[PDB]
Amino acid sequence: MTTFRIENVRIETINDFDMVKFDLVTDLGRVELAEHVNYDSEGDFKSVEYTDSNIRYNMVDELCSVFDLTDKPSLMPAIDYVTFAEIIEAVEEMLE
Repeated sequence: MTTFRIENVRIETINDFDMVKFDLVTDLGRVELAEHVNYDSEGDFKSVEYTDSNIRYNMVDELCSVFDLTDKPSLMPAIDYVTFAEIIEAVEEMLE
């Protein structure tokens, strides 16, 4: 599996609400991604959305463009092959 790291993490407010923009850096290149951010009742960061996630629904070709998709079973979806959960979990680590 293509390993990754998260770089250039900044939180901007886009389209009247808050998204984290970051670079997904693998040995095969880097792409800018953007995902919505959740906060606790106090306005402090709580989580990065993984469900109504902008990446899973609008930036999969971007996400996959740095992963080596050969060796993926054809019948397994690209979004499930790449370590998308691990990616979201790493962005959350950068934001605490």
